[PDB]
Amino acid sequence: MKQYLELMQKVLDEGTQKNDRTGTGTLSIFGHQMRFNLQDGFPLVTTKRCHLRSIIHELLWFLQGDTNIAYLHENNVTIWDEWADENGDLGPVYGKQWRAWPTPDGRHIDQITTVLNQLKNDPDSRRIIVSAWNVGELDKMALAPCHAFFQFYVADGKLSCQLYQRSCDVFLGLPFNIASYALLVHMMAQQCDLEVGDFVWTGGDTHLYSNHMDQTHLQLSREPRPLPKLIIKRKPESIFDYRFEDFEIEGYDPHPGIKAPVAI
Amino acid sequence: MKQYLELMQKVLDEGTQKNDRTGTGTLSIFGHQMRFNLQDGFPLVTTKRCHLRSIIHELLWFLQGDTNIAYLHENNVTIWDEWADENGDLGPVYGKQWRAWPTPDGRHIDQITTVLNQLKNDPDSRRIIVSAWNVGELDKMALAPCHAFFQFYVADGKLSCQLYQRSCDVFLGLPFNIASYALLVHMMAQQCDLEVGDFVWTGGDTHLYSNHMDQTHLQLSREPRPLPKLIIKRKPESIFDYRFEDFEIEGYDPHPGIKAPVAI
Ligand SMILES: *C1=[C@@]2(F[C]2N2[C]([C][N]C3=[C][C]=C(C(=O)[N][C]([C][C]C([O])=O)C([O])=O)[C]=[C]3)[C][N]C3=C2C(=O)[N]C([N])=N3)C(=O)[N]C(=O)N1[C]1[C][C]([O])[C]([C]OP([O])([O])=O)O1
Ligand SMILES: *C1=[C@@]2(F[C]2N2[C]([C][N]C3=[C][C]=C(C(=O)[N][C]([C][C]C([O])=O)C([O])=O)[C]=[C]3)[C][N]C3=C2C(=O)[N]C([N])=N3)C(=O)[N]C(=O)N1[C]1[C][C]([O])[C]([C]OP([O])([O])=O)O1
Repeated sequence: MKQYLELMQKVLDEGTQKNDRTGTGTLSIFGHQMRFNLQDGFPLVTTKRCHLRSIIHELLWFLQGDTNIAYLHENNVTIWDEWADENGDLGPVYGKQWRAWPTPDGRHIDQITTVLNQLKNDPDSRRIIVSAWNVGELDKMALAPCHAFFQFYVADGKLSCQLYQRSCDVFLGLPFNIASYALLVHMMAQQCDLEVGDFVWTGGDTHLYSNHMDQTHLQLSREPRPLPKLIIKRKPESIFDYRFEDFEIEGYDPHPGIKAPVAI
Repeated sequence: MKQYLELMQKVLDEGTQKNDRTGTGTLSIFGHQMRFNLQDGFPLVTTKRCHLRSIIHELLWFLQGDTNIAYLHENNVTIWDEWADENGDLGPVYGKQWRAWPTPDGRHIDQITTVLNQLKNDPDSRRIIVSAWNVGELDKMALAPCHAFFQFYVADGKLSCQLYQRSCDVFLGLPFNIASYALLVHMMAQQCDLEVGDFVWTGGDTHLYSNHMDQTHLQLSREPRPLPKLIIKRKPESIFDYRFEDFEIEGYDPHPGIKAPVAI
């Protein structure tokens, strides 16, 4: 998509060489922001084929409050396999944090429910936020949250969401984080009788792994096609009730996929 | 500063009318990002004289993990007066979450110490963060962190910082926020022998309260001046050792101050 492709070119033009945890080495920039008007089309990358199945399944898994890959397996999604223990566990990652952030006083807060309630009774609130960034549990997580905190906003009968992504693998993670947050907005928007507004993505260390440079230049040589269109076929009783099947992406015609290795 | 006045103009030209919590009404935009090269001078508004002493103590108050305005008082700093209790407590706000995030099990994690250790031992790290957004203790705070979450980055011996500000008062709060974090980059940069890099500011709900329309217009017509320069007179032995006397500004020739009511 135009915005995505401009971020890539930005990394290349202004990125500095950095060593990283995975010992692979990156090209990184610090602080970026791009806006996607969800009414223009569904933000699914077209200059490379993306695997929607994996995208959706992962989010349904987040919303369930699950942190074990079994679910992901039953559905043939193996994007998290490498961080998973012998038992399929990832520790208190996203889904636990979103649905049951543990408080110091033996309580547990469901952040999605909270947000949902806020978008309905006090949408002018400047406190409509979900944080995966739970400092008391980071040491028990397979990996610390990449997409760590988000905030909603309603104005003119449109829901907007802004994401603060602390670390971003531009080639592999980014296309995934974008289509995912966008589908979240559409889902929230349906539950609250809002129209879709903007998805604004903000980044922390945004980088290209040193082993994704050729694939990067290949992609860039491609011209984006018209964005797909999301069609939700049902209105479940709760946000927690979507099924893989309620969702339909129309008009998706991307360039051929490009393989690249994930740094572990 | 040019970045600042442009944002002030943007709220006016595009903000949508919102009924806020204070009941004042505000002009609002969702999502904005500005960057400040700390190398080019300290980001202290010059189109209105800023109260540097309030900015400094507030900060030093934070680093101590103090949640009591007592200390703010002794230094004749009244900015947190209206939200404190009869005892002068605000609850586990900023100071408490920076210096002692209460874990579920009874421990406490010192996020500041952690960040120092990370900058000294693992600068390339992508998890260098401090969060004041402790979901479990939000109901205990007088008000929720406006400056929620921030993250440090190191590239080429330079230390950069990025702040996620969920709610922002362009007129009163903003200038205070920008110079407060800048000041921090500076004390961080020095205790860790790095050069200063960029200060990236990202906001959620960014607004101008409707009773600041005048002051805003008054301010929108002055020519920004050159930015001052920060001098750290001494190298304390630890970052919890700064003092007011240690900081000096130079070349701060501001336009005259502007008085404005605070929305409570
Ligand atoms: C981070 C995050 F959280 C991500 N991630 C994870 C996992 N996930 C995934 C994986 C893989 C993939 C793929 O491969 N894709 C492909 C295929 C599809 C199918 O097959 O289905 C395409 O697309 O083509 C996907 C997904 C964990 N880990 C990791 C990740 C990434 O991404 N990368 C890496 N290297 N690793 C998010 O969300 N995002 C992002 O971006 N991230 C990242 C950032 C960095 O780089 C990392 C982390 O680390 P630190 O250190 O920073 O912490 O990652
Ligand atoms: C939020 C925050 F946390 C701010 N803030 C606070 C306090 N601080 C302050 C106050 C006041 C001031 C003034 O006035 N200043 C002046 C003077 C100085 C002397 O005198 O000393 C000038 O500057 O001139 C300052 C400071 C708390 N509260 C509040 C505040 C503000 O600002 N505003 C209001 N209204 N209140 C931060 O940090 N930031 C921000 O921005 N904030 C804000 C945002 C909003 O608006 C609010 C909150 O609400 P929600 O709903 O969102 O939560 O705030």
